[PDB]
Amino acid sequence: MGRRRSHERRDLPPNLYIRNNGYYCYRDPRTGKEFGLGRDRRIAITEAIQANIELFSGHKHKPL
DNA sequence: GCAGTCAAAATC
DNA sequence: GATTTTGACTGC
Repeated sequence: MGRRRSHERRDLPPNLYIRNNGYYCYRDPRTGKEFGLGRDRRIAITEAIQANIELFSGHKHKPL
């Protein structure tokens, strides 16, 4: 794709990126657009991580 | 200089 | 069309 991995995304969860103004944002998988989360790193990241838990509700596939 | 959203490019 | 992460843009 255009951007696979970045330095800021190294500390961010999936569906969450940081802008140039130090503001984080959550991208929706329905359209790819997003909204401002928070200017804190552990805050915006923690928020996107929770949503990822629900988004990951489906994963168990007969693991061993 | 913050606050909040959509486009850019490249892939499958 | 989907995705994935960064860039640009507007308003005060």
